[PDB]
Amino acid sequence: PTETIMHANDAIQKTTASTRKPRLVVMVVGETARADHASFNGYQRATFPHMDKLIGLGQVHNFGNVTSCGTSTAYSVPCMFSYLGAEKYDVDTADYHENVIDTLDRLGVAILWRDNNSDSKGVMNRLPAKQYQDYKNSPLQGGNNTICHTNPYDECRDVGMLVDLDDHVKAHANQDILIVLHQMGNHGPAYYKRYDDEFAQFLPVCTSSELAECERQTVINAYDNALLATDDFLKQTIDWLAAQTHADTAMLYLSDHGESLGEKGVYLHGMPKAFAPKEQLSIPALLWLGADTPFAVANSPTAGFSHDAITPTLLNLFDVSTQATADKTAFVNPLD
Ligand SMILES: [Zn+2]
Repeated sequence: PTETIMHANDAIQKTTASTRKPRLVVMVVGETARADHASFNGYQRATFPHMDKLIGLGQVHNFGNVTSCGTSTAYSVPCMFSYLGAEKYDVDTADYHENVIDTLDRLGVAILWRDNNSDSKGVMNRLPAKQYQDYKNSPLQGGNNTICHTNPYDECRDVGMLVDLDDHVKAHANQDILIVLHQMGNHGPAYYKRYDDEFAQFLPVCTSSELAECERQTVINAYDNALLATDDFLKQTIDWLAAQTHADTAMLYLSDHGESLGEKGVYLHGMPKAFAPKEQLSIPALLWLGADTPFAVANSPTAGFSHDAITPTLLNLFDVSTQATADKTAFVNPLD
């Protein structure tokens, strides 16, 4: 209790940014997006038009139906960055452990967490305050997001987290960089507020929080429109990374959990993972790698990928060697 449980005391970077090309990784933490409403997973609608074309051109890898560790934000987000797998993870004691962010920051990787969701759910607690930035509010309301007044709800948009991101990179031009963007995404129940008018293409839309009152299709339409906005956001995120040429880049996207959309009377999420509908545990996962990338996409295990692959992935992306993630399954193979 009075001091933290360590996992990566043996963590060593095999190569550092002073002996090789620096690495710049953006980790997008999604929200409520589920795998089967992704067009690149066989969904009848084109919910991810930009990603669909990048996948069909071989720019982005799709990891299929990935399993989340849990069915809520408060549960999953700490576990996504944990050294403990979903089966040994305890949400009530997550703060007692060092996480992969702690490790990376300790080894000298420049961490920046921008949040248009809620907060980092404890993950960022040991790091200096300035490394966590609130993007849920405009500055007047004490935030940092300059893209809020684009809609009648004055809700801050995810694309606002991409503004002035160059300044952080220029500040740490000599070292490895990890930027976590915590997305508002498909947060319900008011899906119709999650996207600007630009993406209101699936009509008509349920413009109410009473999801069980609306006809199911109108709720789905809103949900799918919010996916469109996320797809666009990921596209602009990839475009930004592609503009960074003096570094090896990577964009990793995973939703924190899926969503029930009226299946057998179940709405929203948060159902206990033991008997939760599989929709709440089914999430999309995408990887984008920059030009002349040193990294390789890992083979898919027969059981499929899960949230447990994130921490070994982030470590492999920064050449970190530790017995906390020796033989574990990652999205990206470990480099020599
Ligand atoms: Zn969530």
